[PDB]
Amino acid sequence: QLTEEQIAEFKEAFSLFDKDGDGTITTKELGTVMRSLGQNPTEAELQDMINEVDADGNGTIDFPEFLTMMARKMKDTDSEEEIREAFRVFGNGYISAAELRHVMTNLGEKEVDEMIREAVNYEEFVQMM
Amino acid sequence: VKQYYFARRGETSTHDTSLPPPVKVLSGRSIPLKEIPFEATRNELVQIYLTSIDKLIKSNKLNSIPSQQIASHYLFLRSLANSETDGIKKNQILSLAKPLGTYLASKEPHVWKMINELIEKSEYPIIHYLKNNRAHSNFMLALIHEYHKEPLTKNQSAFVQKFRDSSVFLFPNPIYTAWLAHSYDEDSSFNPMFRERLSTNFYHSTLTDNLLLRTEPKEVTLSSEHHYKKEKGPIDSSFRYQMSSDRLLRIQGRTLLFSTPQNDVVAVKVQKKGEPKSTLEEEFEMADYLLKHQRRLDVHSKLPQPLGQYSVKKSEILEISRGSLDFERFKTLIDDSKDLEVYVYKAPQSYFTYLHDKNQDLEDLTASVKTNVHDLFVLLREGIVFPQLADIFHTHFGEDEREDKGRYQALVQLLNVLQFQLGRIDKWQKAVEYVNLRSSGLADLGDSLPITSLFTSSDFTKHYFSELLTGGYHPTFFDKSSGTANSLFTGKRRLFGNYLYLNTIAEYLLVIQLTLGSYGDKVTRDMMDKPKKEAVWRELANVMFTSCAEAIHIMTGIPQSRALTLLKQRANIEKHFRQTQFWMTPDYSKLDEDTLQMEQYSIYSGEPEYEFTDKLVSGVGLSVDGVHQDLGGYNRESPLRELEKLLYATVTLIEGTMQLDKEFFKQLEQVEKILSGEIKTDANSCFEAVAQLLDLARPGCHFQKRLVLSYYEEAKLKYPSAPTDAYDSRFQVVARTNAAITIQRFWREA
Amino acid sequence: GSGFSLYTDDTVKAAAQYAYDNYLGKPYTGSVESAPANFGGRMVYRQHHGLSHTLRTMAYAELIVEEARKAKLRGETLGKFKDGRTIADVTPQELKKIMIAQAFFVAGRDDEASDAKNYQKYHEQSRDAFLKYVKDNESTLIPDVFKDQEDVNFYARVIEDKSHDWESTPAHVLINQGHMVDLVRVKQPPESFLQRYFSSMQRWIGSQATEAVFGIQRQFFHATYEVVAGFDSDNKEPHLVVSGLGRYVIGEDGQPIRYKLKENERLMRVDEFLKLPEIQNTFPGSGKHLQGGMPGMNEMDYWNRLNSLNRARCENDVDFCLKQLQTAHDKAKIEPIKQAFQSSKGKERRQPNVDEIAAARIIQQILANPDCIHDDHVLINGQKLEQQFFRDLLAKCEMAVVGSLLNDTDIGNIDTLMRHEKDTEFHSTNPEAVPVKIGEYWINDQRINNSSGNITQKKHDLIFLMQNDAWYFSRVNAIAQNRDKGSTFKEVLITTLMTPLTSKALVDTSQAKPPTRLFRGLNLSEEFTKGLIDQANAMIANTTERLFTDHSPEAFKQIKLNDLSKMSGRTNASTTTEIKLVKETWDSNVIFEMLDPDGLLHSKQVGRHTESEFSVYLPEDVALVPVKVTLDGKTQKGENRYVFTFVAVKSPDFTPRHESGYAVEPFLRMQAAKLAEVKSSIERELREQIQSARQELESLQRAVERYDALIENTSKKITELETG
Ligand SMILES: Nc1ncnc2c1ncn2[C@@H]1O[C@H](COP(=O)(O)OP(=O)(O)OP(=O)(O)O)[C@@H](O)[C@H]1O
Ligand SMILES: Nc1ncnc2c1ncn2[C@@H]1O[C@H](COP(=O)(O)O)[C@@H](O)[C@H]1O
Ligand SMILES: [Ca+2]
Ligand SMILES: [Mg+2]
Ligand SMILES: [Mg+2]
Repeated sequence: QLTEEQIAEFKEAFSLFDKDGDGTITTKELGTVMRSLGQNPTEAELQDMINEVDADGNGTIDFPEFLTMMARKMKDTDSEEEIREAFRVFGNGYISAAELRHVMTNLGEKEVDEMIREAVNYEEFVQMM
Repeated sequence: VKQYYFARRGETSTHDTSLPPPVKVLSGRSIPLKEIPFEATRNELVQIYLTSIDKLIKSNKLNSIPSQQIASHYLFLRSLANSETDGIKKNQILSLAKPLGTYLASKEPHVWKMINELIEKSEYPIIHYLKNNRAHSNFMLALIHEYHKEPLTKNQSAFVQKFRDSSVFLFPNPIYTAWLAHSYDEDSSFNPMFRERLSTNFYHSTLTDNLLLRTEPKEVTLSSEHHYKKEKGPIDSSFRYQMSSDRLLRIQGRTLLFSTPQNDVVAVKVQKKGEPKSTLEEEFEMADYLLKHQRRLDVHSKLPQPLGQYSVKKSEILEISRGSLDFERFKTLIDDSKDLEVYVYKAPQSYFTYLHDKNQDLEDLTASVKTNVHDLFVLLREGIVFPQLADIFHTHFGEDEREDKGRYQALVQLLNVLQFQLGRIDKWQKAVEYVNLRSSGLADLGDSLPITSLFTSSDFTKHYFSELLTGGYHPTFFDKSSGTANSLFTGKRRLFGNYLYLNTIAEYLLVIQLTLGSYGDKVTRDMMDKPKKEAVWRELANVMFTSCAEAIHIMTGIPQSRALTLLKQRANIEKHFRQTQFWMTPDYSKLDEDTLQMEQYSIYSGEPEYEFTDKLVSGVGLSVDGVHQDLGGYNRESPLRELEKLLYATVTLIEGTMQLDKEFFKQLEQVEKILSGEIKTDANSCFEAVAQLLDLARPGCHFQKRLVLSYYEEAKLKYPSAPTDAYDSRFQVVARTNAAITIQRFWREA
Repeated sequence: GSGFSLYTDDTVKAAAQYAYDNYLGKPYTGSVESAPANFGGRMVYRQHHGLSHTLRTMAYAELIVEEARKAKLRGETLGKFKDGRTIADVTPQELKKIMIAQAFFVAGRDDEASDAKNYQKYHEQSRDAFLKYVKDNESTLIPDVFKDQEDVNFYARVIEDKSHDWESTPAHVLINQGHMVDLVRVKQPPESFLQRYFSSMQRWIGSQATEAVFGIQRQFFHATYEVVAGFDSDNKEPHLVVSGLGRYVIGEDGQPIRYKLKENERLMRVDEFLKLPEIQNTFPGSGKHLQGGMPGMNEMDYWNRLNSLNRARCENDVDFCLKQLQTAHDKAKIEPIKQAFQSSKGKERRQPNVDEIAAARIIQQILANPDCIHDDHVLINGQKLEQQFFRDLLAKCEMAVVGSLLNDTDIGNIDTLMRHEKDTEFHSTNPEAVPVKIGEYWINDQRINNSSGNITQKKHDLIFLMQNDAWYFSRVNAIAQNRDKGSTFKEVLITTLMTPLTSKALVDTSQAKPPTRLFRGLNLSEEFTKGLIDQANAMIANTTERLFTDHSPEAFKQIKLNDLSKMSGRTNASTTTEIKLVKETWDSNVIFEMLDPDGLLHSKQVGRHTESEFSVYLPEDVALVPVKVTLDGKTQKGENRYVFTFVAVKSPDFTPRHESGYAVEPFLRMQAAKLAEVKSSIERELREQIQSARQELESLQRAVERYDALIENTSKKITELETG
């Protein structure tokens, strides 16, 4: 089960990298799609993935197949260290709350009431889950 | 279970293969028609502009001209230098721009500060500087006229005569495409309308024309398994439906509807007067193909199940259908031959209710409209076109000798020479009376064409679009020094398929609009509460905008919500609501002149009103035959201005998004080659390439910017001992947006 | 003229919208007669200093500037500032800045209080609001509309109005006088305030311009659903001195002294005040009256009109109010022109004239007998007709009615005449253009396109030939307008024959109704263009709306002495309803824009060849009176493009005064010679009776073997056609 926004982003990226517009993407464009989506596969992992899921004699990937691929890849790279880096982007460990409203209202995907009531040590909020 | 299409998109050298010869035949003279090259003329004019800039600098009187013009010139010079790849030309452009920067820094500190702020954000700061009404000022042409002391050639004169409302029409391909894509942004206040006390100039179609003249010819290849490619055997079966008049539900057109114990309907479609058996065979085969590939194509409509195609005795048909109240009229339609061919299928009852039927509620109408739109555009992506969804006519007067044959053209300004806006729709309600859009979904699937019939000479395109395929002629185009008529329009002979593709998309959307208008007109006719009528029409306008957003999403893959936002930037839903409610109901026919003008004032706010020197027939309104209402006065333009703006915005968004993606990948290939050592250049050139790639990203799209940021990080790693203070704010903003997305996703998850 | 206007400019509209959304469209934050009002069920929060008031003040500023420009263009001397500049020198950019400032003048008000402390507080708040708005949008104003922040500060200081300085610069004068004059409607004594404001404004523009401003103000009030107060010179109310309040009193003897509650003295009245020599010699309103309210309706209808949902719409919708003001301004531009001339009876071409029936018959015989044409003359059964006869026919006959006198037999005989002629015609413009033969061209065209020979196809082909083939219509138009240089007699004859035929074909084959706006393109040199602009400015400068004085005779004299419609008539001019076509095909440096709201031009559509193109033959009773001249960009060559806007006005005052008999005397000579010939062959009283009458058409009509009888029957029929 993937979030609706994640599905929309995946569909847009897949459509963008489908050059001939036949609904499938070849194996030489999967790496770029993964880099764009955030996951940077290694050469060994990329080669294994290509030879595993795209060795049916066609060499093309349809969108449901791509979604299964992406869910499988994300199943093993959901470590919280990524969220730690995201919070570290904005070394005190205490991040101004006045910046959080600004960012959450004028950046990214536009509920902020709960953000302000939760109130900020980013690591502590991460442990709050 | 695999989902994909049997059609592929590529590019060819030219669509001009077996077209009619480019000749105009007058009383007794043959006038050859010639193309005016677009890119070469534009480049010549840009070079002339550069020489004029040099003349301005030499005249050293910069203190006499407005600082706004100097800022425009400087920003365009910087953006053009960034676009240019040759070292010599880039250096020349930068040296030519240096004096203006010096003067601005010395004498206009605040304008210089603003210019630097713009420079730090983009490699093409001119496109962001022109995200508002400043685009209505053509500074390039003004300078060219001021400092070019010799006449322009005929080609240059024609280009100036066509593209003169803005200087963006002289931008090179990447810059123009980026500006067009970004003009739909939320922060953009640009709208292609220049208003003065004298007159108002709507030039939305000029943006699409200038875009299309920059595109390569397109081709669609249909796979060997496609419906129009593979061969199929005859209709092998011995099915023979038993017609019993004791269970004849009704007669619809030339079709007999019988009931079944399963609550479905059996439809017997009898041969038409002039049609051959091949038509019914094609309908049968298309039904089988769609029913078989439903899962692959993800079509949501309820397709009919065909049962047989054979011949029956006419006397039997007359005997079965004797008791029907419409038997007399049904008799005329069927063929008068002794023997009749028939096509039998099974469908649900909703397959025979039209999408404009008043008995539906708004929710059911919304669901059916969504289904029909999705099916139409997915089948378009698959290579199938339905030119006969509805029977829409611009006019019937002298239709035989008209080039268009009276068929309504959605993008009329693009397919003809010297046509400036959409015209009247004759008997608009009767056009969609028997529309092939049904409550269940699509219908009448046998009347379809392959998409390749739009990119090549064929019965359809030759019959309806001969002017586009032949070339444009006007006496002012005739050059006596060569004996030929030269025009930019004739060049379209190389790309007419690209125009016809967008024309088909716009025609689908127009049919949807007419069906929604018919529903609204029928439903609110007997209502008395004005707020209820307004609510109905407002919901219908929302449905129309959502349908256009769905078309954009299916064609380009943009998320539907973002597509709706982009459409709403350019087209106003409130004005569309008002105009559709006003002009598609008979109420306006029962007003005197004062009240009519006063209402029109609110219908078209901030724009000229609709004028017509016609006589309104009470109870109907505008009508040439006097009984059936039209949309627009005789020989005038259609009063639905917002609809034209919406259609042009939709097609422009689709085409511009494809072109911007093409430019983005063109630049990405160069970036990748540079970053792997294939091309040898210093750090500054690499960072310039990556910054350009960043500027070539979709508006509102983040994963493209994430990819560009990753490439920037890799390049910076490749050049650790280099300065990057210039390219730091933009990538820092991108990184911050990425972090904000990560935090928002994590939070909303929990 | 320029593109910029209050009613179409977008930055001014954005400023007004911001002001309304933030300040004017909000409830008052105090209690001094500050209760929101109800109009047609909608709430108007500020009905005295709301959106309508600000828009009207901005309109007043623009109107004052335009009237000052006209007054300067009339040769009057205007008041000067500390430098030599006058009000007429204000440029469009300065006007834009002034109007953007004016949009925020009353934004800072909190109540209707009129004390000095509240005045200063409110103006300070308005200044702060203007500065905040400019700062918020400085990304698109500070470089573009305002030179820099210093200019913004100057305009903010104007808005603040700390020192009561109302004459230092044009901005001060315009803003303050617009705001003040907007209140003529409410002030209880109307005559005193009107005199004060008229005197205050007259020193900057003049008496005529002030009258025009105050006459258009009433139309602006009517368009915005505001009450219009009447002016009564014979008012018995005590006179009020607007400066302060000090009323005037008369001594015991009776003369003014040069509250007092004096024992044997009473306050001077308004009527007495307006009679003073120092006032009546400078105020045109002395001894004159203005009827209040809306004319043509009773008090109940007026009260209903003022209390309506439209008042709320004007007070709450920026675009609606702007459109109302724009329509009022256009109507006020057009009205004085119609006021200055007599009233036309109808909208139809007049019946055929005696001088034109003979011309139609002469054309008919010429067409029917092509052999009658010689090298350079026409020897028609006795009479030699030369180039000048046909030139006078072109210059003195309304060829539309002459064509109305023709029948399809002439359309048929076109082929016979063209077969006879097979001569050559020359381009009037661009002489080096490879001349062509006309008879061969017509014969070939008819043989390839119209083999059946139907009359309708012939009419369509003739219209097409007129609409295209520069080599034909250039010469035909040049001859028709008497601009031709080096024209052969054959060309003149062909022109005079084809003009009425082309008119008849257009009338017969046309089906659309006449559009209300048409455009024509002309290619002209710079010197001729400057002359035309001077003529048009002379037209425009003298056309003003009246308040008290009647200035119609001056406008009539200037228009009659300077008419510019001469270069539009006498020919089948081609026009189009779309200016884009003109700018796209010909790119003419001069463009004439004709407005025909009444349908006086009898425009006929030209068949598809072109669906937006029409043909106009200007009636002799219709004059094109310019209303504005605009500089609109440059053509593709880089030359300035000028657009002249005309309004078609019909009146007998524009009927040309020609001398009759120019075409009839040769006619009666024709029948006289024919009768003399037949009777000489015969050799009885009829011959001497008809001959004795020489070149006197009325006397001739008083006066008037089988072949001879046929001859007299033909002559008779000719005479009864002439009399009818
Ligand atoms: N639903 C209908 N009800 C009544 N008359 C109809 C209907 N559909 C068509 N007609 C009439 O019958 C004529 C012949 O029908 P037509 O050829 O348009 O059928 P069709 O569009 O192929 O059928 P369908 O849409 O049901 O598959 C039409 O021109 C019209 O006059
Ligand atoms: N086939 C067409 N479809 C839609 N509008 C048209 C078509 N042909 C012309 N128009 C427009 O209709 C108006 C009248 O043109 P015409 O019908 O060609 O006389 C103009 O605004 C044309 O641009
Ligand atoms: Ca693919
Ligand atoms: Mg059908
Ligand atoms: Mg059909």
